[PDB]
Amino acid sequence: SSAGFDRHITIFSPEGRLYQVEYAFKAINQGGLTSVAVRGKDCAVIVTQKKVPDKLLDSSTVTHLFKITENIGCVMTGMTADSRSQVQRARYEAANWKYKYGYEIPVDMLCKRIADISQVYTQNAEMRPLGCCMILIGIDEEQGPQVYKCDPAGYYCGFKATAAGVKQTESTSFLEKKVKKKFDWTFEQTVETAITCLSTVLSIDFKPSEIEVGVVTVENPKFRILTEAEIDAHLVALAE
Amino acid sequence: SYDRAITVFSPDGHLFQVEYAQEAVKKGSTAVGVRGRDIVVLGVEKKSVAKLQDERTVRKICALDDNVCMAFAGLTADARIVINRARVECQSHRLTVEDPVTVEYITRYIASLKQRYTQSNGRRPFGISALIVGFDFDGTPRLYQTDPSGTYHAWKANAIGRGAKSVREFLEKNYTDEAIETDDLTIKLVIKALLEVVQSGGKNIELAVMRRDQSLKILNPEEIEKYVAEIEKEKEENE
Amino acid sequence: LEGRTHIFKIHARSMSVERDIRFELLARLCPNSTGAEIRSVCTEAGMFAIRARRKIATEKDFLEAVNKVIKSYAKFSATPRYMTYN
Amino acid sequence: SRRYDSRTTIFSPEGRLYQVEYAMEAIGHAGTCLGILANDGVLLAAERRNIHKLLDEVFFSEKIYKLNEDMACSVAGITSDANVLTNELRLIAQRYLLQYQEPIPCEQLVTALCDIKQAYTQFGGKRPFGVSLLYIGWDKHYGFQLYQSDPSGNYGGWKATCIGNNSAAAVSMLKQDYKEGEMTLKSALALAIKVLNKTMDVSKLSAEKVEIATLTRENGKTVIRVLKQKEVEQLIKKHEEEEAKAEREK
Amino acid sequence: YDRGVNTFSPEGRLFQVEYAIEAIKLGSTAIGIQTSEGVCLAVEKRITSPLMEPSSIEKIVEIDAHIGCAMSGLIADAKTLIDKARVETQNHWFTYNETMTVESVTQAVSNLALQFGEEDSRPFGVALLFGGVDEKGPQLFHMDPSGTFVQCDARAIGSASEGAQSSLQEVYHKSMTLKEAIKSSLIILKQVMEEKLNATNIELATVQPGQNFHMFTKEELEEVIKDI
Amino acid sequence: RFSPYVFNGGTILAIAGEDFAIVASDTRLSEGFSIHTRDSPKCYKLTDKTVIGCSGFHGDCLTLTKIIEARLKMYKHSNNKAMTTGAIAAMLSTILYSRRFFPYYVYNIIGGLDEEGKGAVYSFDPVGSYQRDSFKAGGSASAMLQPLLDNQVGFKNMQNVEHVPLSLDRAMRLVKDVFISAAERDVYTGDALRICIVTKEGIREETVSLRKD
Amino acid sequence: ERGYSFSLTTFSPSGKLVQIEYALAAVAGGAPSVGIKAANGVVLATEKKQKSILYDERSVHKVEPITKHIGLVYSGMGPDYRVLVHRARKLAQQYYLVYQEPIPTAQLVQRVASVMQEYTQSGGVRPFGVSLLICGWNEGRPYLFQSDPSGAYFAWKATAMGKNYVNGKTFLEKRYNEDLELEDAIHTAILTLKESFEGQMTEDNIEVGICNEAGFRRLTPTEVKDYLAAIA
Amino acid sequence: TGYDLSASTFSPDGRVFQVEYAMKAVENSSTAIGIRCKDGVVFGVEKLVLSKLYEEGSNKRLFNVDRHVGMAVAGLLADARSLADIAREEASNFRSNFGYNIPLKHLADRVAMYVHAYTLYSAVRPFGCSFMLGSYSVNDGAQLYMIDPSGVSYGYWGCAIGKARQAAKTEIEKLQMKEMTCRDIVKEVAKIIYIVHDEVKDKAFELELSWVGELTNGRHEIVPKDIREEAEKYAKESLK
Amino acid sequence: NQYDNDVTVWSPQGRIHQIEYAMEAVKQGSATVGLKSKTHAVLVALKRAQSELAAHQKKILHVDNHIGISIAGLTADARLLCNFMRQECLDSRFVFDRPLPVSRLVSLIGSKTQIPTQRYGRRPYGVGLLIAGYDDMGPHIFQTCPSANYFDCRAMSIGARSQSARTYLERHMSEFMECNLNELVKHGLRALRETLPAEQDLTTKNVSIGIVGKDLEFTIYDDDDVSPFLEGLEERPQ
Repeated sequence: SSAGFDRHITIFSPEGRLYQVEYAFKAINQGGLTSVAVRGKDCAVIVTQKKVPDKLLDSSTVTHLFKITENIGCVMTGMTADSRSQVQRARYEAANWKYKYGYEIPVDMLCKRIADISQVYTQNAEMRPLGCCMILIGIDEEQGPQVYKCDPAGYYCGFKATAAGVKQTESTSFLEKKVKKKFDWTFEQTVETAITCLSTVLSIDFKPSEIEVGVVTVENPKFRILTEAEIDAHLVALAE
Repeated sequence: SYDRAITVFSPDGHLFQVEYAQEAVKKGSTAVGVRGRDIVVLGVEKKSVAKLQDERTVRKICALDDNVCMAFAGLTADARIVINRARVECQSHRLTVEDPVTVEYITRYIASLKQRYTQSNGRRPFGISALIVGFDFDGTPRLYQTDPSGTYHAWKANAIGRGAKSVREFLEKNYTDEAIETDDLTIKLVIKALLEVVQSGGKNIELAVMRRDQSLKILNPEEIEKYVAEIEKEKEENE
Repeated sequence: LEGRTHIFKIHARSMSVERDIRFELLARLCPNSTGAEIRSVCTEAGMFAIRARRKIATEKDFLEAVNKVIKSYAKFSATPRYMTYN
Repeated sequence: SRRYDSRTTIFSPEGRLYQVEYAMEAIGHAGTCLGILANDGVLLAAERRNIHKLLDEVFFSEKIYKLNEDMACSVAGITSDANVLTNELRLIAQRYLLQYQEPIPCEQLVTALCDIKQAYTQFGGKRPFGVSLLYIGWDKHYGFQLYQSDPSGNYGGWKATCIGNNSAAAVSMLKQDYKEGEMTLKSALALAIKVLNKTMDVSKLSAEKVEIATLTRENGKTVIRVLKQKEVEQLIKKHEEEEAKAEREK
Repeated sequence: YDRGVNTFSPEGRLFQVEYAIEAIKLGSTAIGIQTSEGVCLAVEKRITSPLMEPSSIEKIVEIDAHIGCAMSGLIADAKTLIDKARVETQNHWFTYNETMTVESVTQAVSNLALQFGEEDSRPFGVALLFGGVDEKGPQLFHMDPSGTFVQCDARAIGSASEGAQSSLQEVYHKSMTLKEAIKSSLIILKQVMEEKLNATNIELATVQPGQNFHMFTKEELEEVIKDI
Repeated sequence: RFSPYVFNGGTILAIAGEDFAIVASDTRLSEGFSIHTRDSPKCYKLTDKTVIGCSGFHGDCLTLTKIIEARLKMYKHSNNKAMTTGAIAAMLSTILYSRRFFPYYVYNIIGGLDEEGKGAVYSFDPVGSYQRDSFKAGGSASAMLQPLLDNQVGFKNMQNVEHVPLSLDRAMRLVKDVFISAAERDVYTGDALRICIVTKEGIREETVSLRKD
Repeated sequence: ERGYSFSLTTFSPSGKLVQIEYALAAVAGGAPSVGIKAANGVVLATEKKQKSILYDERSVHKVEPITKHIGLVYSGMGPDYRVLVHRARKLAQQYYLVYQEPIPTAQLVQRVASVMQEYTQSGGVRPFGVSLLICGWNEGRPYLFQSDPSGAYFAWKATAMGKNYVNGKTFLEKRYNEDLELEDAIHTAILTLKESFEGQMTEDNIEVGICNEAGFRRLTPTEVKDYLAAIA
Repeated sequence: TGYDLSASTFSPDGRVFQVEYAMKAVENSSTAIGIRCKDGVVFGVEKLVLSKLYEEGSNKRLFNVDRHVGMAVAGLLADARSLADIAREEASNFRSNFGYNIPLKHLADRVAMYVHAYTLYSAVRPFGCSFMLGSYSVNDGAQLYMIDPSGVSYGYWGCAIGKARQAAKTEIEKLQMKEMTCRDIVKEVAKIIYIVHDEVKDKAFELELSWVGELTNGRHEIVPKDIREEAEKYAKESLK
Repeated sequence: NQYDNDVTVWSPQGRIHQIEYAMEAVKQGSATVGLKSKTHAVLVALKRAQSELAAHQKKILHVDNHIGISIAGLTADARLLCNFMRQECLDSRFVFDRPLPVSRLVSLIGSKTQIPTQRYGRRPYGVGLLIAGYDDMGPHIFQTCPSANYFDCRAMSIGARSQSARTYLERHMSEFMECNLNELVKHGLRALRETLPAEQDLTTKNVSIGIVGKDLEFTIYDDDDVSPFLEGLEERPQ
């Protein structure tokens, strides 16, 4: 099935399977980060946790969440080396978009760029395939809520309930029958299920300082980085 | 461009795929030549023609100038590149220094170009060799050789190709200084050489002759039977 | 460069060395000889000797077949001992 | 980083380029072509690769492509890898027309393509061309010119050519029926028809499974003629019918 | 284990270069001698067949006016270095108006000796013997393929190299004259030549301030042959 | 627009003696009606045995002098010796021809100890042409200088002219006398005069001053 | 970067390209795809089914038309599909600049397969496993074309791609005869969609584009449920 | 075999050992640390002296970028000078386009782009050098950051590198991140580094100091070791 | 030994054997000892050759007025960085018309040798330079290695058994900072002659000497220049 250097580079097997980027699928589990995303009717929620080695860990560098523009923001998983560079590439694509085009970005074409970028790097195996997973939200008129996730395989897909990571198989499988059905989605309802899906694998109910939770609703379209005060207000609101 | 090592120096004293590419010349057809003060001659065999079609375009001897004759061995592709490259050289030496090309100037180009063609990476050496036959200016003759490493050397007579030691051993009769006192003796010398070299004969034999300023001429399969008649009859005359 | 003369003197008392046969003449002509072939190198004189009826051998006899037998057997095989352990 | 390439350019322990052998096998697999003697005309014959009857076949000639108005070429090998050389040589013959405003003698044109065909061989360890193609046409000097391309760089041109392992059995038939002028275009039609009858294993020698083309010299037309299937049907039917009259020796 | 062709050795040094240093041992034999009257030299043409033309094979070339050179092993690559260095000798005459010094041929050749690299191409197996006479008198110089330069009163290359220098160490002295250097060297030359001595076997290369060039001329070498 | 060619002043006088050489240049740097610096010697020593003069644009002479001395260490680290006077003149000509498209406006005179110790005087032009002369006078004061140098030094324009070589100090006091009468018109020649005395042992420098009014 | 660009995919001892054989294996293991050229226009169907209920057909599409009058389908991976589509959109302007007119069907297949065959000899990777189906309507007679990784393209009325491409085509050989209409082409498109079904007859499990001589028409799944509900 | 050879080729575990080989190569380096109080950031490095080896003060691992920012490196010394010089001249680009101090958080992004890109390409390799980045300003504040051969941009209030690392930074938690005054924390960390990083193995060693903060008014230089001799003025009595 | 393939691949211990193999050729060079006092510096090297009549190749060669150097490693690459060193000497001699402090210049040599260590197909350069230099702050003695790690020292050595010189140096070299030029020279051969095998000289033409200072310009000293250095001492006790 392997001829020469095939095992170490990217070509197609007898079945046409890639050997290198399937290692990139297990390249996400470094650090044990789990990011879940629940997009409601008028809102979209992101939830992620962190690991703290000791008290010297800085609270300013805690945030793993990234913000594309004032309207739209991102969340990354896997090795942080590929995530910080791929986010800076999203900064370059968004700044060049507003420059030459001069209007709002659908966030769909940004995910088209990153999907082709990670694919072009998957093409030639002499540069690192960049197996980091790209997850965003979106805000656009007349389309309601927008959430898009650019996978390292080179394609972009995202919807109301979508997530990627190590333990997302369990949680999202529960979110299959849990989300719909008929269930209507408010602000505190989408954030609640964002906690319950974390309570499926973990159920630690730890203080809000550990989670990194973004949320964006459409009243003022600008996304805001959350403060632990309002999450603590939602933590006592989810305890019955 | 394209970076890679063509061949590397082995402690055995020579490269691998270059000096072993001499076998590509060694497996080629038999080719010889004889310089002369009156007429210069050469020869080639193993044409492998179908005899039912037109073989005139597979001819193994071309001319940069009417006074310059190109005799090569090995595969045809690298030979055609040697043709066109030497055509650029003979034409550049036609533009500059209008008089025709000297043999030392064309051998230096062909040999050293192939050498610098073996030097830079991403360039595979030619699998061919060649030997020049013609007449130098002011009536002097010429013959030289070419090497895969691009070294040129002048012999008294040209014996190369398949069975180079066999034809050179047959040159024992060619070592005579009386050869050739006349053009008929020169063609009779090539007749005895072509009969001995190598598998032959009667069809695949291909040659030509040039005398002084007169342009080279390729005889039809008519006088070739006449030279083969008197050469085969000479064995009956030697009894 | 030297010990080949002893590998050519392993044939010293062999045969009867013709008075004009010279070691250094052949010893300087054979790089990377090991001992194997160059023992038969002096031996392949007796090969063509018996074949050509030659009563004893002259150094010119085998060195004709030596430059052959080195090249003829170095055409396909250089026996890259340096490569074996590298 | 030097161990990744397979050294297709670099010489081989066999004393010759090793990839050229597998190149001659690439053209020597499924490729079926031939040539006919040229007397006041010439024709071409090949094998249609398509066994599916639902296909449209709206492209007219399948395996034969027209490089010039008065000169075309047969091709055998990978389709698109040959199609790259079709437009390439078409542009080389076009830049010659862009130069002299006059057609191109095939001699220097074939040697030019041979200098292009050696590009993948002589540098970079590139994959050599897996396509070997024929040549037909007419010139002011030698009249009808029928040439042949080789992967080794030679132009093997003959007025009767062979392409493919199955067509290698026709060479004995080519020299058995061999004549010169003598042969009419019609005689070459029955000659190539019996070539396919001996070589091609198709029962009854179906006319729609093999490609046939012709050429004529007209003033100043010199038309390269693509033929309808009507005359080929009756040709091969009249051919094996003449063979039914050729078995009367018993 | 072929790695990069540029890889070092654990001993160590460049793999491919040292392999070509051993390749020098199969070249022709040439011995230069430094003498106050002039720098002489000679080489064996190594006739490969009685058909060989004598003037076609020369192992000694002339770089500058008074500067000579010799070749070893592979030829055409060195022959390119010959005329390419001559361009630098003419560019030396451009600004400096005079002949290039024999010691500066080291900087004109050995500096560019091996520039080879995979990107932006392969080393050489030829060692050069630099003869000449500069403003300070006769100078005999020698360089290796790797570019390392050393000044030698007598230097031998090719096959007889180790054997010729080992034998010539005794016969050489500071008082050696020109004619004595020529006739005492051909004793070693006739020992290191396989073929019987003739006019086509060996050629002489000499450089003198008052007699030149010279080089050397034929039919005089035969007069030295009868003086064997 | 901006004119890169402008004359900053300066004057060159070089006399080649038998075993010596006498080079002189004015220290006055004058462009237009303003005097920039009263000491600006245009004669610098490339080596201990050679002193070159400078004229025309200022920065071009300083750049050219530093480039010549920059190549001296290259030849020094190459052949383990300094450059000969004739080699400096030819190399300078090749440097001046490299700019032949858009060259400097400069006039130089090279002088010092040659192989035999004689003085050297070379006539230079921006295009890099030159030859060996006995005496040359640069600058704008060359009007009446050259005819008088053809008289005393050149030995011409004389009735029944005997020819005798000139001593060391005779040409010295001659240079002091000629620049007094040559400063009556040209405004570039005046103030302090830099004198360079080239001898077999070494090269010496002195200064002679004129009224500043 | 490196910039090797060597040809490393080479000839097998049989003369073929083993890597392209792996490419056609990726096409053979591809999603079921079919299209039908009959009479007025061409119909495209194939299949798209999400890995779970979390995805919808309203945003991401497996079928994106190359032009308003020219649609396209394919088999294999989507990321490389949108790559060659991106090059197809760019190449469409290189044509339109000189012509200032729309483009014939086969005119795309010529230059796309040339770049694809160039990408074989070129270094890096190859055409991969994406086998594109090009269709369109020009000169009154529409067309349906398909190429392979090696660049070999053929013309026909209808074909099956992906998995079970031989079985579905043998079913289309008996069903399709003479000529068919757009409604009949969609009808037997439901038949070849019911071959590997899975998701036939349901609007959200398939997407139906249709080419016409008036230009290509891409209908939402709503019209897919209109014609087929009620299927056949 | 040999999945770890090329940096652009993954391994069955989902990473590249070239980064891992460079990680533990930094572990052989001596002490490289940093700590930031409210008033500044303290730096120190322990020099290992094999024999003499040479004069005092030569080729110290403590380097400098701008007046407000400096380098404390680890691992290979030459490539440390390399990335030090690259970040050294990089501040001149921000100083040329703008003219004020370069933010250290986004200055580490440049080194993140350099180190990550060198892990991307197969031709080049990853650098086996890590280092510490710290600074303080009146308009900025105290920011300490840590970059390793993997190209991770992150920071702590204090951190350690070398053989003794986690054991060296453990007791550092006694020193507060804010309330402490880094002027006195000089000798406070000096007692830790003197006791930790056991010198019984190699008896010959040396200690360097540096600082940056408000007392020097945003100036990064070496707080004098020859003045007050604060290093061993205390720590000699700390181990007994 | 597939982990030693290229400089790109790191050893299982996180090292590169290519640099280690280049350190071998540095140690295979001749024994040479540079040194400096508080005022003036002296550097001594060893000339060798192939055969008897072959002239001993010179090691110490002039670079800048205040810069003397030793050498070892490949002479072709030595002259490559030697002419490149001349390009560095003309930098400040042209722009600033004054020489270059050697500390920042050797750091640029480190960045010059950094690129051949990183990219594929590029090799390090064996360098035996012992660099003496003078800015206004006094002498500098810098060792050179393919790893481009330089030590500013009062003395050091590179070559065969060059550590035995340092063992004889330390207690003596602490008092060698006080001494003036003359004895500071023969302290160099008080190293070399111990690093040389005890069965042979230590001749006139096999030794290289040079002296440089803040107010003194560097010059190559050999042959007759070694006359005061050889006399005045005694042979080593057997």
